[PDB]
Amino acid sequence: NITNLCPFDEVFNATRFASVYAWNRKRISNCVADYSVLYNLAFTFKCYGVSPTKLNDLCFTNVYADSFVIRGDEVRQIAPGQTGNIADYNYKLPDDFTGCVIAWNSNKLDSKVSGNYNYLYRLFRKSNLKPFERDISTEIYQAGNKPCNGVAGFNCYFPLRSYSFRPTYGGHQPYRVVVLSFELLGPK
Amino acid sequence: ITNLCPFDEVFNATRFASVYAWNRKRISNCVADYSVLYNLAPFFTFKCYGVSPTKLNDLCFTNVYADSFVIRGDEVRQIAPGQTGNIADYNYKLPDDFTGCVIAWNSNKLDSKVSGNYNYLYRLFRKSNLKPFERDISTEIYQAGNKPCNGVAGFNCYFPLRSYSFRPTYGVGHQPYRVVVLSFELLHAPATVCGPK
Amino acid sequence: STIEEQAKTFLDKFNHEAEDLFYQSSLASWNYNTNITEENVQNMNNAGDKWSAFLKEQSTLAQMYPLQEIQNLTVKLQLQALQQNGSSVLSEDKSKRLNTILNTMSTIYSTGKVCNPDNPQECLLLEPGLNEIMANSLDYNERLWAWESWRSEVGKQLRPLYEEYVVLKNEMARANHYEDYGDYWRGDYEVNGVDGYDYSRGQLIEDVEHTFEEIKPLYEHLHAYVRAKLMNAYPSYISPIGCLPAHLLGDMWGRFWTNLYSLTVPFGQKPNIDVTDAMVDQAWDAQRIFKEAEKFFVSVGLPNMTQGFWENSMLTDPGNVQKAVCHPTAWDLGKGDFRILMCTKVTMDDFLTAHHEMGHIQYDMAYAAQPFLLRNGANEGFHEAVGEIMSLSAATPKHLKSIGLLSPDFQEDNETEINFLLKQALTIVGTLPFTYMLEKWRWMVFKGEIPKDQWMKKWWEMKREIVGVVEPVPHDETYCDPASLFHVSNDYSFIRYYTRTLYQFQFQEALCQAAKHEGPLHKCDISNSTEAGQKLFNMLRLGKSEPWTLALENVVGAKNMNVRPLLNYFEPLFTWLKDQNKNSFVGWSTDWSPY
Ligand SMILES: *[C@@H]1O[C@H](CO)[C@@H](O[C@@H]2O[C@H](CO)[C@@H](O)[C@H](O)[C@H]2NC(C)=O)[C@H](O)[C@H]1NC(C)=O
Ligand SMILES: *[C@@H]1O[C@H](CO)[C@@H](O[C@@H]2O[C@H](CO)[C@@H](O)[C@H](O)[C@H]2NC(C)=O)[C@H](O)[C@H]1NC(C)=O
Ligand SMILES: *[C@@H]1O[C@H](CO)[C@@H](O)[C@H](O)[C@H]1NC(C)=O
Ligand SMILES: *[C@@H]1O[C@H](CO)[C@@H](O)[C@H](O)[C@H]1NC(C)=O
Ligand SMILES: *[C@@H]1O[C@H](CO)[C@@H](O)[C@H](O)[C@H]1NC(C)=O
Ligand SMILES: [Cl-]
Ligand SMILES: [Zn+2]
Repeated sequence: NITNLCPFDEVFNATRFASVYAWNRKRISNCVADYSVLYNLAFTFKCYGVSPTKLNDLCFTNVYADSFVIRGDEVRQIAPGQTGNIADYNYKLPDDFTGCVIAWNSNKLDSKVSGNYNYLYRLFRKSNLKPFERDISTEIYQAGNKPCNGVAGFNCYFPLRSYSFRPTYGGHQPYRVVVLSFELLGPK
Repeated sequence: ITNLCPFDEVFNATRFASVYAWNRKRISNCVADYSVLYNLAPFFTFKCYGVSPTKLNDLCFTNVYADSFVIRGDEVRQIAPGQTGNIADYNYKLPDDFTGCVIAWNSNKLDSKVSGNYNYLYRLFRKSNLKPFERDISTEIYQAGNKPCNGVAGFNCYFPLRSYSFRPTYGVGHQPYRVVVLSFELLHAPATVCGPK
Repeated sequence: STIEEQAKTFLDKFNHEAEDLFYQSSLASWNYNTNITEENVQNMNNAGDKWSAFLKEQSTLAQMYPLQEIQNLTVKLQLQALQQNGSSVLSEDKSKRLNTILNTMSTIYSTGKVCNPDNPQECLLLEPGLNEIMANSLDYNERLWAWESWRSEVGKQLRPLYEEYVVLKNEMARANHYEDYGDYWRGDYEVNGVDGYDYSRGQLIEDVEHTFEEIKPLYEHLHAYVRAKLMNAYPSYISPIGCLPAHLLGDMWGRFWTNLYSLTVPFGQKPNIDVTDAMVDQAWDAQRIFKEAEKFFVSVGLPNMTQGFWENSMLTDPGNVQKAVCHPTAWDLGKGDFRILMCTKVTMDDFLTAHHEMGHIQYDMAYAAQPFLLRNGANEGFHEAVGEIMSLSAATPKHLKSIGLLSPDFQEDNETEINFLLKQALTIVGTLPFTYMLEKWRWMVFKGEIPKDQWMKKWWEMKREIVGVVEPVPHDETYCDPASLFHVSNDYSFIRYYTRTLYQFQFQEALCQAAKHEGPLHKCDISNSTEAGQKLFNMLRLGKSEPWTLALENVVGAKNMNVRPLLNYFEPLFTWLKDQNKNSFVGWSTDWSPY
């Protein structure tokens, strides 16, 4: 009983992706999810809960597709049960997360010879983030015991800084990552 | 808790070293409180690489080195991973995987004389580029051309070290800057260098 | 190692040492010009001598790179700026003879005086005498005496010096692989070696002469109105067909006609615009004037002034307790040091001069990231034009009512605009035929087209042909009338003032087109124009690294000197000159003589 294809083209072959601090939430439902088309890209397809062989076997619920851009050394960072700079200040997966983390190197769209300064990351934050929490705040972090009233300087740093993303590093190459988070525990 | 790291000796020194003969002091067996160095103004050159300045008093490292030298204000940006110039190629090279912070401040009121402070030198001519954390203090005559001159200067034979003047009227970017570079290592060793409880 | 790498190493050593030595020489000159004492004379005379000796020593070592095996253009430009010889290619007895006759001409021009022909003890020299006599008096015979006695007592003493100076400079130029000394002054515009932007030395002649046929329709009407208004002041002395005398042009040599505004005013019922009485009522000083100039300059995108400009500069004269030269000069000491030496009084002319020299400082602040042999203008005409285009916009009534000196409820009719444009034309338009005539005369004397026994006879007919100035007294071939000028007797180039005048109006028209101004060109305020500042900074950052033919097209679009922005500025004055010349004679007859 195949009725219509799920919109996998708009969440994978999009025009642009968002940053890791302002990751979007694209909910898809009311269609048949076929994953045989998903092998079109030419590296990371680790699935938890459901094996990637039997991915086209079970009927699921509303899947949340989150698109963001990270670098090559942070594909080991985003994992259920990890801590650091991305998993504590930008995007944290839950401990009982069921889904696949699909990452692949591109080196053609998010790497410019002069610099691609459109993707930001946060390094300064008061407390650790909750699972499935988004923070697109822009207030200046207070590092010391002295109120700056909005100004910068020592002990008052901007939390949002940009990457370089040059196409010459070894690692630091930009990865276009789409993570699926289904919540039920399918073609014919 | 009364075992403090010698930050006052590498910051409040009587005189700093040159950029080709930069000092290297090992800091060990003490607690490192980084909230002590806030007394100086102007100060805003605090580009910490690798680690974050907010989580600086949370991880315990091994033996920490400190490099101190004097350059001009327009060459502070060369002290970074992946920079090209004359200080970052022939005088003091930072690694691409450098984990630490670069601390510099204005020193026009201390390193300037009327007229002339010729005690601060810098290497200008060198055959090959420097390795990361390499200290060259040789005084060999640079061979600019294809003819040996046997240790004496003249045509196509120049002295590698050149002298700074450091007059106090040298605008904003030509002013002398005392730079302190901290490097935090993570070797397999008993970690003791971290802040108070 | 190639030759160009050794040249880059030698230039990297020279740009390290020469900046320190030039800062020492400039600091000694600043200490001399800020305190005229005996201890600062010897310090300047030692620092400048050490800098000249270092420059001669580095120019001696630069000739071992033969300039033909270097492919980079920046290294080639710095080496051509460094391999200058001058008088070093001659014998010593001639190289010191040229210096001791140039110093003789300088001492004659500085020390030479003219005595009154009624008292042998009362004598009047140059700076407090005939300059103020021929700018304030209005009688024929006194100005005739002040012209003829100055041409007789001072002019004929320099002709046997000039006859040797011409041949010595021609020998010095042909020793440096040129054809004449005029080609050496034309070598500043030589951009021979750049693909698509070349400029020969001989192209400047037919580039100056080609832009002169469009000025003379305006210049003939201007000269027509000038002698039509001057015939009422001097009756039966100026004919309506013939030319104008040299002693009735407001000055000594006939360069600037700005002292003729008291007799050739269009509308004498209303006075000219001035805000000196508005500045002395709001308690304005020199610091407020320079801060208002800074607020004008930061509104286009140019950065703030340095702290050393506000700490070490002399912006106010301290009185008669510390002697200083009260001549306004913008200083470029190097290494980020920028100062202004000016005795700034509360005057609108000082208010324009402050903008004119903050333009020079912001010019010097732009190419600070350049090598030392490129720390100048691209030629000798951009530097004064950058200062002049700020004084053009600071003199507009829009800026004067925007900064607070003028209340907005005033009437601005055309009777003020015509009076402003004619006062601008008496300084700008009236000096261009004299400049072109003098430079063509020097180019034809240097290249050998004018013989030694045809100097004054050709000079006083080229004046009639170009400028329209006839001599009041017949002069034989013993006088030397070009030698009575400061720029000719002291070996200075004079083609800079003709090119700067066209470059200033080209820059003004370009910034007015970028500023989106719909009215006339003489009311164009570029104060709040930000998009033009990024286009002007594309020219200010260059300096001498890239060609001036490419530096023009970065701001004005054109590749050569254009005269249409000069004619578009005085076009409401040109229509008024066509309206007023309905009964006069447009032109001059060269056969008329007043004697
Ligand atoms: C989504 O992924 C890529 C965009 O990067 C595209 O894949 C192309 O698909 C067509 C259809 O079969 C093939 O002919 C091309 O060879 C594919 N290109 C590459 C680089 O693999 C396409 O936009 C989408 N993929 C699919 C399978 O539709
Ligand atoms: C290092 O030098 C700084 C200034 O050069 C000094 O800091 C002083 O520290 C004492 C002790 O807390 C204060 O009472 C003073 O007010 C500080 N002075 C300034 C100008 O900040 C001091 O000589 C050294 N720093 C320390 C912490 O000893
Ligand atoms: C020419 O010199 C400039 C300045 O030293 C340099 O930037 C440029 O790369 C050089 N060109 C070549 C072809 O070496
Ligand atoms: C720059 O100049 C403007 C104009 O006066 C002034 O308002 C501003 O405070 C100046 N900024 C600095 C940093 O000096
Ligand atoms: C620009 O416009 C503002 C507001 O009208 C005015 O106050 C200012 O004087 C103008 N000029 C400059 C140079 O800022
Ligand atoms: Cl004359
Ligand atoms: Zn000037």
